[PDB]
Amino acid sequence: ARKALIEKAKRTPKFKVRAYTRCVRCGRARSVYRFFGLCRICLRELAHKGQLPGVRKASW
Amino acid sequence: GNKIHPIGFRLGITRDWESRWYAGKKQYRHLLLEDQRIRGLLEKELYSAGLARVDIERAADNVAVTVHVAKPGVVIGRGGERIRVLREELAKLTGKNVALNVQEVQNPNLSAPLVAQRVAEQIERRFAVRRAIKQAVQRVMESGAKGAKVIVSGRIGGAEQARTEWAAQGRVPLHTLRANIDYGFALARTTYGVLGVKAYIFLGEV
Amino acid sequence: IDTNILNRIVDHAEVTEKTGVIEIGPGIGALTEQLAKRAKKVVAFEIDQRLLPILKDTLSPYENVTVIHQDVLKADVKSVIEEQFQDCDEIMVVANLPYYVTTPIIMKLLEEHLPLKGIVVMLQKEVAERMAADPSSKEYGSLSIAVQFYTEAKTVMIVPKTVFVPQPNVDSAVIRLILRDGPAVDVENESFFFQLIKASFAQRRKTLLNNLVNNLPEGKAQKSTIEQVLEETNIDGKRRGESLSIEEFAALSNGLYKALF
Amino acid sequence: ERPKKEQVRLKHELERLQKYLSGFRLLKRLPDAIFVVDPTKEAIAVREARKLFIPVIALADTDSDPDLVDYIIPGNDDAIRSIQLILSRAVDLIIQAR
RNA sequence: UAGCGCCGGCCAACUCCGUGCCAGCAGCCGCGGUAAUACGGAGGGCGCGAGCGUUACCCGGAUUCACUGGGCGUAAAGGG
RNA sequence: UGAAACUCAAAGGAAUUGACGGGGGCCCGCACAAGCGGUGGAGCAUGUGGUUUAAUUCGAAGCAACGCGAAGAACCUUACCAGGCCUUGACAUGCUAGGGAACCCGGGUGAAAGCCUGGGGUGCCCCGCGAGGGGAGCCCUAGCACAGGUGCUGCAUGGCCGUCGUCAGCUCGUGCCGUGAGGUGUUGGGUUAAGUCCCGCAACGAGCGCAACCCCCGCCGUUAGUUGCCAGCGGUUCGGCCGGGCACUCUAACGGGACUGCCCGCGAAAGCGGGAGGAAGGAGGGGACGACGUCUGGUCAGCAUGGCCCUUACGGCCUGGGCGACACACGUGCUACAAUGCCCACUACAAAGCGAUGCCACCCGGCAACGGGGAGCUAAUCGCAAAAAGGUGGGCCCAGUUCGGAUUGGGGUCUGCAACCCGACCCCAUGAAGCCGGAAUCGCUAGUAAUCGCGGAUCAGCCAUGCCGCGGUGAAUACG
Ligand SMILES: [Zn+2]
Repeated sequence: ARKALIEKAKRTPKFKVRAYTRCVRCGRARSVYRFFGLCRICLRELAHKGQLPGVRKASW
Repeated sequence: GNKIHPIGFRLGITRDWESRWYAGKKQYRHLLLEDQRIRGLLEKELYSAGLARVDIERAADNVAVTVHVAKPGVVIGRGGERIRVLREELAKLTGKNVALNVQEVQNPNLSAPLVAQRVAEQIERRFAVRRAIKQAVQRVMESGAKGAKVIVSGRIGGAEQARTEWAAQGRVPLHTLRANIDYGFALARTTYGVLGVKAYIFLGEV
Repeated sequence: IDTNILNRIVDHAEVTEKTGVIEIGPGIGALTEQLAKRAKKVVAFEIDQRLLPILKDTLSPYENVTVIHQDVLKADVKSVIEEQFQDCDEIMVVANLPYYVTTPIIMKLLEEHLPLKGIVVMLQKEVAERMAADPSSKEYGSLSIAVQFYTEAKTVMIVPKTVFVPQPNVDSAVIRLILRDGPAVDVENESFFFQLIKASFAQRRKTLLNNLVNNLPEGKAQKSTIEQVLEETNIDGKRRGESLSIEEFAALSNGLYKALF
Repeated sequence: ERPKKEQVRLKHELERLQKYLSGFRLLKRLPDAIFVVDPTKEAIAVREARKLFIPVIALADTDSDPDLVDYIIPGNDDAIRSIQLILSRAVDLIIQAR
């Protein structure tokens, strides 16, 4: 999650299968969700904050 | 321990989402990124005026930003100059003819974020933590607010070992859904590190 | 903190949304907070670095209060009134003052010819008596003459020692000084007017002649002129010195200097 | 407006409060005197009355302490008949003398 | 001609520099290992003043030999 | 009978709060017991300890680390190693010493990064006369600030998480008791999942807790009938396929309903054992929910941040390797050791999900994975999608076997710029140990265990037997 790596993951890397996703909030490259583009930790924080529309605590 | 977010616990009922809009899977993440950028900019700029809440809604390629501020004059500025330049900045950020709105929070002692940021500001000014917390809880308790609670994290008064302070008064039932508990977080950056301030306020029931 | 008594002082000042208020040495901001809720604009002069964070924090919920970090003496008050009070009719000064800077801080404001309406302050009871003194009450002196020549004075009440949590050594009193419409008495020779006023009370228990001739080398040379002018102005250096009214001093400051000016 | 269950809880609370605090509801302020059937069974009550300089009237019996009671009626505390007689006479006197 | 003691609590009189369990202070409780009102020096203050402190000794505080004026079940104290 | 010299600033008595006992008593919980399945034996998958290594990047360490961070290591990820290169640098705001402000094409060098570079520049931007000229348009290399760091301390911290523990406790106001610390409330009997209630009692209440409010499932109503449903009606080419209707199922909003509510008996009371009614009866089943605090618990490698350190390298880019090694040991799993079984055909019955670079119906070719055509679908419309165990028919006959399914040889497909290190899925060859596993040990009380399939996140593809959900068939025992 170095600044350099963050910036490097935003250029067309000469090949199709080199580009990978990073957390748009913290540059995490481990557990990003494609639907949101946020890592699990950032997802949880924003979900709790109520800043994610339509997302709530699941219970069944 | 490990209490969960008192707002996230009540997103369905007694509270509401800060962002209210719809987007399909194709164009969800982009709107969220724009939204986060807007929030960042607003927090950065309007901090002086005492921001407490930012609401974003979308109808059709439009943005209706509502800012809840203790002091609306600062935001508006003289002859509506500052509000206009802020609108210009936001519109330049994203070409979506944004429609900024300003509301004044009634009785600014009854908003938990305001209380939290005030306590953090006090801590930054090398105040006495315990006394400040007691006074803050007292002021919240004065103007209704059936329950009040303030927590300051640790590293008190440039000490070596961290410790929690916690002054509270009244009913703060974190276990009840129909509580209408207003919550606020703040971060106080001092020369000996960072401190966390949390404020809970309890405004009746149902 | 002195509770509702603060709200009392402002009550004796009668400020509203019409008025702008100048605060001198606010301190914590006990009086400033009370003034803020009742005044359209509040301005403050604070020069102590240690009390600044506390004062700022106390003023956090408010917006119509401005604090300028500069000593009153050095700063031009006229300009501050010009900007800060562009949109208010009545301009008033409410303050509580440190013991050393009590009179000179008043004198600076009075000398500057500010558009101030009234100065309602808390001072020493002794100083309050001296400022507002009837003739031959042993309180009559340079202070009384000067103030009443500039501004009409009125002591409201006496604040007892048994108010402040740290009990002081001397009691306090609240006074009002309303700026008169123009000089009280017509005399062009303001400087020598004040010279005469201060010289006449050089020795309180002495006579006018003693307090006149002893002062000033020319005066100590030309004795007879003083006497003949005094008799010209229908005054004599025998009565006491402390029994004279302001207009009498006006007549003397006209005549005596008219002899040599 | 409430979950029935909540109404049931409130009703139980009301029932308990009604059971214990009935009659006592008429005291808007501290009483003027006090009337005790048995001063020994009612040691706490007598002591509380003493502490607040309130006159004490008792229907004391053999196993009682006559010193703690100002106005004492030496009689039976059992024997339902005696309770009825004394209380009836007292209440009649109160009602008549109003 | 104006000195002498003191300024942590007893006990009236507070800050800045030097040292860092060292040098030292000390009537008792105790202060001294880097933010010392307790050590050393300054500024300031307090008490007395041709004097002010220290040591020694006696009475007091000591109802701590109790006649005024104490106690003995478990605190020292009922005899095998 | 009975000293003193010397030392110390205490030595003591009663009682209070807590800690601890290997002091005792009471209660609870798959803790033991009664059962059903496993683990430890074997093969393989994966994570650790060790060892080799150029590096085998790090953090995690009893329960509460060990299918953990990692919901996706062939390059990228990547933080480690070996080489090949750059120094205001990928990225930020500036400062101002000549381009001159600007974009595009192209060659040598070549493992690539980078380096050296030549030609059309894109020039105007106002328009001083204008014939170069003032710059807000834009970019190269030269000036200083500075970028930066997965470099180090979780024993400087914030945030968030784990655990005791969803255990039932942790406190306060006023009153009363005690000279005082303090106590009572909160202790005693009974009962409960529970300081949950009841009685007694100098307490009477409240706050954080338990409970309830919230969600799903179980029943019945109004609202509404498409892309869903089909009792009668008319159609039928046999398909709710058609006209038709929203009765029924269903879909999703608002409601009702269960509260010891009503009768019998016991009990002082809370309640207790039965009985109606009811879809459901004593908390109906499940979830979300985690008090004061404990563990110097965990994370400076998600992020923020105090402090220390490097700034021609501990920063930055690229190529190749490693994280996948291997005499061994430990953990969590998967597949079996067979006849209540194995293989082969025919035939059924679900729920919850996902999809416009995608899902792929249908056709053809290939034995096969797949390839080529190709509709339909932003989807209660189309598709993935055959559900599997099951039921019927046939074979197999106790044999390391038509049980197993490792390892090896060859051929073929797709993803990808590239499958050697190290991808998956195929087709033909061989057929490994393994005949129910010692001491010990783990889970589970009901739609549960056991067993059987399906979907999803991550993701070009996948080393997933993992994780999070969905349903199908459905035991036993709980004396204590
Ligand atoms: Zn993130």
